[PDB]
Formats: sequence, C-alpha cells, structure tokens
Amino acid sequence: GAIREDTPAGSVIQYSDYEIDYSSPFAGGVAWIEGEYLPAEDAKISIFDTGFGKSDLTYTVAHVWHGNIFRLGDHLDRLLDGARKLRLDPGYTKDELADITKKCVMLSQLRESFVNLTITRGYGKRPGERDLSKLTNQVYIYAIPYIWAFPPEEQIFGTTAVVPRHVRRAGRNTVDPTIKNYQWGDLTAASFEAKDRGAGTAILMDADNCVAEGPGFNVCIVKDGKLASPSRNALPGITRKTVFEIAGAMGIEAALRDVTSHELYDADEIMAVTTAGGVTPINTLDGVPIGDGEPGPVTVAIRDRFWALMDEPGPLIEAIQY
Amino acid sequence: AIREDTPAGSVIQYSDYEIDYSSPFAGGVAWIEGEYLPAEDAKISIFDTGFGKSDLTYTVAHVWHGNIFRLGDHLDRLLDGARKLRLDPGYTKDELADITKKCVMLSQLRESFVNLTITRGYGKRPGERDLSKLTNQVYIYAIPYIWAFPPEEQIFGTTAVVPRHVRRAGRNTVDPTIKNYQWGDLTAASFEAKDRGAGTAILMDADNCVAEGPGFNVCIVKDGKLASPSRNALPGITRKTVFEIAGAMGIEAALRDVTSHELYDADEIMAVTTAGGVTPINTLDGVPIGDGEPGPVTVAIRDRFWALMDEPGPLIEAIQY
Amino acid sequence: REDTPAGSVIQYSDYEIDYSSPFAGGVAWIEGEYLPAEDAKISIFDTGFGKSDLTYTVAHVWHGNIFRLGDHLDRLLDGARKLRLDPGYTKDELADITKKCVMLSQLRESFVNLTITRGYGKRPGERDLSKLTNQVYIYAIPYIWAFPPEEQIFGTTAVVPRHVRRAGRNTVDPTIKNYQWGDLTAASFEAKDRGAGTAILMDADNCVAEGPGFNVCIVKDGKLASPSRNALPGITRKTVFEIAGAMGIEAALRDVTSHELYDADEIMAVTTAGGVTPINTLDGVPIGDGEPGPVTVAIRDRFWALMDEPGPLIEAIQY
Amino acid sequence: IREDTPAGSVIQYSDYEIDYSSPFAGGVAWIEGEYLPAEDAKISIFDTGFGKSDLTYTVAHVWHGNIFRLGDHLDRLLDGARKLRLDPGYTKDELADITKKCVMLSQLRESFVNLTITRGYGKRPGERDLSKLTNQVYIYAIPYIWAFPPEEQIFGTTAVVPRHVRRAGRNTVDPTIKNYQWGDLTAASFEAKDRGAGTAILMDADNCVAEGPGFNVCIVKDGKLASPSRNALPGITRKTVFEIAGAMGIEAALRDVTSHELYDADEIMAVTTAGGVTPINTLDGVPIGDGEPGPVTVAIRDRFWALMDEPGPLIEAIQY
Ligand SMILES: O=C(CO)[C@@H](O)[C@H](O)[C@H](O)CO
Ligand SMILES: O=C(CO)[C@@H](O)[C@H](O)[C@H](O)CO
Ligand SMILES: O=C(CO)[C@@H](O)[C@H](O)[C@H](O)CO
Ligand SMILES: O=C(CO)[C@@H](O)[C@H](O)[C@H](O)CO
Repeated sequence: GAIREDTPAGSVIQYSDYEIDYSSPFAGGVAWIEGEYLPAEDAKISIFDTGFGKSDLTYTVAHVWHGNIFRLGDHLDRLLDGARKLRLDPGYTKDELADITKKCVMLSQLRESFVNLTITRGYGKRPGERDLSKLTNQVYIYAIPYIWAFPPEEQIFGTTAVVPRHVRRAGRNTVDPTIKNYQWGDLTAASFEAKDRGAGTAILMDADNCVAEGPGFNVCIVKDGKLASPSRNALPGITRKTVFEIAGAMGIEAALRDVTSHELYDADEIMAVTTAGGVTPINTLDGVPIGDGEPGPVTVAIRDRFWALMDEPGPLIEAIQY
Repeated sequence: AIREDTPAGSVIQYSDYEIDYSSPFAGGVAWIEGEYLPAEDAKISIFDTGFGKSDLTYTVAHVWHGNIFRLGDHLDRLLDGARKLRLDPGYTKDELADITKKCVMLSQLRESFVNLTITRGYGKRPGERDLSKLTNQVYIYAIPYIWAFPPEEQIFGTTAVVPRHVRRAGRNTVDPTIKNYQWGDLTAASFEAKDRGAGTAILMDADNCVAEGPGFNVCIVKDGKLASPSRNALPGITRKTVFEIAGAMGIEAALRDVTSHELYDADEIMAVTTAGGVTPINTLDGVPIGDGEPGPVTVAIRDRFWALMDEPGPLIEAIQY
Repeated sequence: REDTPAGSVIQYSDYEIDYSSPFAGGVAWIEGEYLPAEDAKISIFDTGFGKSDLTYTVAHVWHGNIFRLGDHLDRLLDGARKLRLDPGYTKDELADITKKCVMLSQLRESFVNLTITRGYGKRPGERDLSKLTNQVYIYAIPYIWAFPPEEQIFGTTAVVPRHVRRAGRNTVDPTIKNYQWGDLTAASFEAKDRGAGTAILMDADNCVAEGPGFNVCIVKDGKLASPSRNALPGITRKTVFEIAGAMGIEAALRDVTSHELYDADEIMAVTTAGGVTPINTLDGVPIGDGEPGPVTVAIRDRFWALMDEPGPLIEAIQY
Repeated sequence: IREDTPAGSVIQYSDYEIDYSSPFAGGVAWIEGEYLPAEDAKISIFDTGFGKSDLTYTVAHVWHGNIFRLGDHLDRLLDGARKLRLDPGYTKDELADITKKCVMLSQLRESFVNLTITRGYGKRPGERDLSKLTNQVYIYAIPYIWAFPPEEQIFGTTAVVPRHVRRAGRNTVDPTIKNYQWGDLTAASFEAKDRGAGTAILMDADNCVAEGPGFNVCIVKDGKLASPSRNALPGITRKTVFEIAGAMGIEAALRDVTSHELYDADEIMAVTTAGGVTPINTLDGVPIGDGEPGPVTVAIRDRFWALMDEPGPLIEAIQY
C-alpha cells in the first residue's frame, strides 16, 4: 500500500522522503486490539461488540506529519471527556493511551499517518448481552497511511460545495454531533447528494437553518475580515481550535456563534477544517463562486500557517521515536 | 442459556429440548465472509465502513418453537433499504434465506434472534474512502432469543417516559425508515428512562408526533381504534402482523401521525418488535394508561401473535434441524 | 372585475352595481352592524391583533354562487373549538350573515372572510381570557387572486426557500387557519427576491408543508398526493380530491418528501382565492414539459365548471 | 389605576389623582396621526398587520412617572422594522416625542406603552401588492400590565415545560423580531394553566431553552447566570439584568442553555418589561433550590426596581 501520493509541487503540503522496512509485518499499518499489536490487515473486532450493533462508542482521529503527532493530548482529552458523557470507561489512563498510540505509529514506520482511537461499549460473556453493566468496554487504536477528506490538489487550489436539498445534520438532542461518533447516516446521505450534484462536498444546516458542519469537517466563514464557525450542531474540532489560535495570532477576530443560512451564502470566504488534510478552501457554493472563486486570503494565510506548525518544535507536536 | 423463565401458564413458553455441544456451532452461528463460524469466533474487519461510518442496513427475524417468522417479509425490507443505500448484498433473496435457515439449523436453537446485516464494507487497503472501491459485505447470525422487554413485562406490562432531553432523528437526518445501527438518540433515551426508573422511552419527532422507541414501534388504542406512527418510525413486521390481527378482529388500524396529545390521551399503549412481540405499556410519565394494567386490545393481539408461532401457515417456516 | 384569458374557463360576470348603496363593492359586519368595507374598523385592543389569538376561513363567490359555505363554517367552528373560542352564533346564523354581506356588496365574484377573535374586555390590556368577549368579523370584498388569472391558465413558477421553513404543528399550528404569516411572508419575500411566482415551504423533516395561502398537490405516475401533516386541511384540496376520485385518479393525503417534490410529474397550488394554479418550474427546472400538466388542467377546468353546476357545493346568493 | 402590591416590598405604585375631566385621562392611543382616548382607538380591519400579523412592536414601561430605556426600545423596534422592509415614516426622535405625549395625556405614572409598526393597507381593501400598502404606526399608553401578579414578583411563580408545544424557530416565525404571532406562546400558556402552573418555559427544536409567553428566561448555576442566545427575543429586561449582574461581579453569558441545564438550575427567573424579574420557585412541580426565590434573582429584581427612581440615563421623567 502506497505511503505517499502526489502533492502540488512547491506547495506547503509535502510528504516525507523515506523508505519503510517491510521485513517487519507491522510495516505500513498497525492496530492495537484486545491488548495486542497487529498488522492493520489482520485487525478484527467481535461482530457482537455493541460498538457495531448500536454504534455505542466515541473516537478521535489525530494525524502524524513529518513524523510529528499533532495535539495528541487535546485529542485524548476530547476522547475521554466524550467517553465519560457516554458512561464509557477505557480502563486505561490518558498517558497509557498516549504510549500505545505512539507505539502503533512507531511500529507502522509511517511518517505521515491517520491515527484512530475508538472506545466502544463492547461485548459481554456471550453474544447479544444487552445489560450495559455486563458489557466490557473496548479500546481499539490504529495507525494507517494518511487519509485526505479532500485531495492535496483541492487543499491548495480549492474544492466546491452544495447545501443539500434533502438532508440536515442530526441535532444535539438526537444523534449528538458534539460527541465524535461513527453514526454518519446524515453525513453519508449529504455526501451522496454532493457527488450526484458534481460537487466536492456538502455543508449541512441544522433544524433552524444555521450552519452545522460537513461530512468529516467543521465549516468556518470569513465576512468583512472576521472568522465565524458554528457553536451548536458541530463537533468541537481540534483543527477549528488551531484555526482560532492562528487567527488570534494574526489579529483576526474569530467567533464561535450561530452562522445563519444567509451568512453562509453571503460569505467572503468558506473553508473546511479537519484532522484529515487540514484547511480546505471552498471556492464555490451551489455553483456560485465565493469571492473571486479562488482560495481566499485569510483561508490561504491560515492553511499555510497550519502546515508550518507540523515542523516547529513546541507544545502542539511530538516527534515519534522510530 | 438457550432458555429463561417465562410466566407459568402464559402464552410465552420456550421449547423443551437438548442441544448437542459436540458441535462447535451449538448455541450460536455467524456467517462471515462466506464461512459459517461459531458465534464466539465471529469477527469482522475493523476497517469495514459498517463500523467507521455505520454505513449499513440490517433486519432481525425471530425463531420460536423451531419456526422462523415472516422471513420473506424481512428479506424484502432488508433488500429494499439496501437498494436505497446503494448497497448490493451480491446474493439473491432465495440464497440469503437458505444461508439464514442454515445458521439457525446449525445453532440447534428452537428460540433464536437472527440478524442479517449488509455493510458498505472495505477496499483492498484500510482507509479506502472511494465507495466504488468498497466490497459490500453480508454478515448473518443466529444466537439465543433476545428480549427488548423481559417475559414478565410481556405478560404484566412495562412503564414508559417521553424523554425531556432527546428526540428521535428525523427521516431527513439518520433516517429511521431504513433499519440502522445508529442508536445515538435511542441509547440516550434508554439511559434517561433508566435514570427516571421507567421500563423504556417513547421518543417524539421534531413536530411532537410519536416516532418510536429504542428497538420497537408504538401502537395506541383510542375509542376501540388502533393507530401507529407513519413518518419517523421503522416499518415494523411486528406492526404489520399487529395490523393484520386487528383487521381479523374487526378493529380499525391506521398508519398515521399520532400527536403528543393522542399518546397522552391513549386508552392503551403497546410496544411491538421482533425481539419479544407485543408489550403492554401500563403507565406514561407516571400516569396510568386505562387502569395501569395491560389493556384488553393489547392482550388479545399479544396472545394472537404468540398463537401464530405454532399454527402451520404462510407466516412461519419450520427449520429442518 | 379584471382581465381573464379570452375563451378560458375563468370569466367574471357581466353586470353593473348600483352605487346608490353605501355597501356597493364591499361590506363588513363588525360588532353586530353591517358597514361599508371602507369604514370597517376593529378595537386595537382586540387580542386578535396583539396576540393574533383567532381563527378564520375564506370562501369565494363566483357567478353569484357561494362555494361550500357549510364546509367552511364546519372548519371555522372546529378550529374555534380547539382554540377555546366561542363565536356566540350558530352555524346557520353565521351562514345567514355571510350571505347577507355578499348580497349587500352586490358582488357576483367575491372574497368572503369570517374571523373569530379572542376579543377584548371592559379595560384595554385585560389579559384574563375568561374576561375577554370573543368577536366575529365578516366581510365580502372584490375577488382576490393568490395568482393572477393569466397564471391560473398558463402556470406560475416556484422556489423552495433557502432560509425559511413552515412553522410545525407543535409551534404556530398550520392545521388551524391563522393570520400568523411570519414564515409565509418571509418565504414570499424570498420568492420575490429570487424572481419566482411563489414559494413552496418544507417542514422540519424535509417533507412538503404548503405555500403562502395555498396547499400543494403533486402528480407522479398518474397519482395525486398532497401533504397530510404541516398544511391547512384545504377545502380546495378537498374538492380536488373529490374531482380526482370522479376521474378515476388515485389521490392520497400523505408525506411528500423533498425528493418527491423535485421528482414530480406535475405540481399545482390549490386555494379558495383563485382555485388550481399549475406550477411550470421549480428552482428554474421545468416540471414535465414546463407547461400546465394534463391532470392539473383537467382538475382546474372541472373546478371552474362546479361553480355553475346546480348541486350541494353551490348556493345562489339572492341579490 | 393601581392594584395591591406586597406591603413594604420593592414594588409600589405612585400615590396621585388623575383629572378625569380630560377625556385622555387613564389611556391614550395615537392612530393615523390623531391622539385618541384608548376606548375609541380603532384600526382598519384591512391593515395587513391584522390579516397577516405583518408587523413588529415594542413595549416600554413607565414607573413613578419615569419611562425606562425608551431609546433602546426605539432602536430595537426600528432595527426589526428595517429587517421586515417596514418604514414607520417617522424618525426615532419624532416617535419618542409622540410616545411621551401619549403618557403625558394619559396622566398615568405607571403605564404599559406599546409602539406597533404594521405593513398597513392600500387604497383598496385586500390590496395584494406590498409596494402599494402604506405602513402604519400605532402607539398607546394604558395602565400597567403584569405578566405575573406583584405577589408572584415578590414570592415567586411556578413553571412547566410543555409536553405538546415548542417555540417557533428563527427560520419560521422568527422570535428574534418582537411579533404578535403568539400561536405557540398561547398554546403553551393554556397547557401551563391546564397543569395548574403560573407559566410555561418553551424549548427549541434541539431541546435548548427558548423563552416563555412574554418573557426571557435566565438560569443561575454555581453562582453564574445564563440566558438563551438563539430562539428568543433580545430583551431589554435581559439586557438590564446582564448589566446588573456585571455590576455585582456575577458572570452572565448569552449561550445555548440545554434542557439538562434548565432542570439542573440553582435558580430560574422570568424577565420582561411587563413586571420586571419574576422568581420561578418550581419546575414541573419540583422545587428549584429550596422552592423560594433564589438569592441572585432577589438581588437582581430589587436592583431593577431601584433603577426606576435613580436619576440616570436609563430613565426619563415624563413632564405631566
Ligand atoms: O475524511 C474524514 C472522514 O473519514 C475525516 O473527517 C476523518 O476521517 C474523520 O475524523 C473520521 O472519518
Ligand atoms: O439490537 C437489537 C436488540 O436490542 C435490535 O437491533 C433488534 O432490532 C431488536 O428487535 C430490538 O431490541
Ligand atoms: O385564500 C387566502 C386567504 O388568505 C389567501 O390565498 C389570500 O390570497 C391571502 O389572504 C391574500 O394573499
Ligand atoms: O410585553 C408583553 C409581554 O408580557 C406584552 O406583549 C403582552 O401583551 C402581555 O404581557 C402578555 O400576557
């Protein structure tokens, strides 16, 4: 399996130059399942894990770029906070999960990597146990080659979006988007609608015609040199957190607030932000260019800064010891 | 256990039989990636997007006294939803039926919970995102009978609350009209019902119409007529059976919007699901429905439902063990 | 009167009004008195104003015939019951006063409004509902078109709002006819801004609700459907379903999803104020061939014929 | 006119005599450019402010002869009118002059004051073109209206969350622009009355607190104040409450308040022009804290009433 793919020449996005030693069976991808390190290709879970049958779980995703894992501490904090709200117990400390995660990456030998930690309600002594008190919660962790929500070419030159005609985001009182979850029924439906409409992605609205988020990303808009991102029906994203910190360092006002359907359509810039590929300019909405139809200046400034962070020793990154 | 206690003399009784545990299939079978496995060995790829995106549909049938109930109706529903999700099981209705009946026959269970699941599946590499590159998977299993409500509550009734904090996901979000594993709202509602000391929750939709419950449809009776939600609810096969029973009894039955006012004013409320049948709901938010005991229409339909499992006819098929 | 298309099924009556009557052209009945429409005034302290605490119905008169007045009175009084309003008159008394307004107006084509408000007490600013006297206001004025005659015959255009949805049955309930048009007014402004004839609003689950002053019906594969939930139970819709049945056309009150609206073979607006309006395009996309559909035309032409045919649906005003 | 208030409480009507030889005594409306006695105030049945409730308004109170925050009221009224494409055809200063004259002619020292801007009517009844409708301004000053009785202001009221009704969302009948469209509020009030409660607190579509029938809701938890930011009127009483909270060193946030946070609150209060700050002792029959007015609610309520007598920029004495 490829550990690299093309990125625009000279751009802020470049994979590491290195060779993996495939004499190790862990080379290229690792999972940690029921306390054992496995080749990613061998990684299997009980079909009776209620994380399958009820999607009764939470998770987080972190990236590794140039051998640096990005904000793992913040990822573990959000994961464990969510698990606590779901009455889940990983049975491992934050530092224990940090060491297991870093070991997955190290065994993979991947310098660019998509890293998942999942906590499930789990399974009991026999299949089809339904008393939560009898289910042993499971931790599953994996590190695999880098995943792009949008290809490198779109990270640099922009993607396109539609607002679905047929779908809205599940609200915080249904399948709660503020706890990261695998329940993508609405997100999958929106993505199918964007693909059918020839667009790169979908931006979903909440029940009150406020911007929610997209399938695997938060949305930020810029209007009159100010940045806004949805406060209610949206994951509290760590990329969004990073974007707000960059904006403050640049003297750009950044508010978490309701962004109405009016404000989305009237935006000077629209961007997608996510762990899986960073900051994506959205050049077009429902076939209408935003600004001049190319990546906006705040979006370009913040994106370029984001990728620079992956090479600057400091609290946001930790070097994997390969 | 292949059995649990049921109220003595009640319409609910497990079969009296011995399983041969020399078979590694005894008590539980799964069919995964084209192979029959002991249930305890049944594992799937972590990279199946049926896990990472819950991108799948399923159905559940029951086996009672060695008889599988409305399997053809379950496969029709399963395959119709799969077509709506752009999934392809890569097996015919008849092929899935044979594989399903073989899982039960190998389990040796006369009372069984039978699941068929169709997932978007996995590509050649973990982290394939391109749907055209994902090979859809079928997983089938037959395990001991599962009760959405204990047998004691099937006969004596359960208690319900309407969540203060949760609503059922709408058909335009995580669509409840296609059976799915995305129980975020249903799990939250169950925890609230448990926190309040109730047997279960009845969730409303965005317009304060009844949706359904965690693993069941709701039916009400008012002035001798039955009604069940049409919009934000699974089209249940137990509900289908209940409407047929009602028809045969001369009782009008409508699939329609049931408002919050109508739920609270109901003469009777009942839960209906594959996993345990027809459950009387005695109280709603601590207020007795009728006299706070199983209603007369509910009892008549529940008892008729169980009688169907022993009557030769087109709704049942005997597993040939 | 105003222009209608030459030779079409819509034609005003040929007659002259005697303007020696101060009632000629418009009559209201307010606080037990018939008045010229030009003089019809209500107390500002009617809570029908300050809380929009009221229901109403609208009937039309065409060629001197009032259409389904009994059904209109039934619907008005049923909603007034749900609102705990009491008009303090019987159905037959209201029917007599209604026909008298039309007669005094001399209008052969007329828009007829019956409103029941929560009313006012002895003191402005009375808030105790038990101390408010409910009020009945009735008027008959020249015919009002939700769509012009030209659009009745040749069709209009619609958009689905980007920014607005219909209030649900559990908020400001559309199943009880009301003056609370905040959403409908926002949707109409959005359609105007977007160069469209009108708006079709969605409910919270992306099911068709209705439009600003009309129900929506679709045709798909020769079958008619109209929303069952977040929509007024229209008397034009009731008529359309009776016409469809008599034509051998299957007609269902059910949820119509956003998918089914956009995929429809035909779309129509139905309302008392102008009848059955073909909708040629939705968000700029032609419905069928972008001209009034065959079911829509058959039902619209039948609807206008019902106005002139003696029977239970019509009663001739005695002028 | 006055009614009983609790003896020695922070709420007391003025002691004074109206001269009823003026026909304006006790109540005045300003309709179609004419000052009228309230009893004679009538509007065209064809104003689309009636038939479409196509209007906005605001309500100010007069207490001890002082009108409270009229400029804020006028700013909020006119901002909402611009959003509705309404034009009063009067300046903020002209509307202020007309408002204060209604109060002066009424002789009321305690008054409920309404300013309404409607889409209006055309030359013909039933005119269908908005561009041909002349927008109307209607203003009145009448005796003080209480959302909750003085006894409840001092000793607290009770509330329920409706089983059957929710607040209309900002994308339907928008609660962020003051309106007469009370269909949900009226239904909620009927359900509270059926359940024997003082009032209803409505939720939005996501089970966040919206507001009540004529008031904003504020909660206190762990000594901090919160009030809904989305589906709720931007109240001037709420604005005052937040200024009073800041002055007292009490953290106050406009934010989503979940249904969890409402039921878990240490204090709940109703805030509105028509009676001020009302303690809510009980929710769905369960005591909030000890089932008596909470300490933050009492300190803010008493401060709010003291404001009506302190010379300062929030009040203007009516020159009778
Ligand atoms: O592209 C995606 C979806 O795959 C990213 O948003 C990321 O993967 C998410 O964290 C989990 O899938
Ligand atoms: O997981 C379950 C069992 O709890 C459900 O999928 C199943 O449908 C059952 O019919 C209701 O419990
Ligand atoms: O039938 C009606 C009654 O309201 C509406 O269609 C009418 O057109 C509206 O009152 C004016 O637009
Ligand atoms: O300001 C208010 C809110 O109280 C008034 O709009 C209302 O008419 C009356 O108080 C409600 O009963």
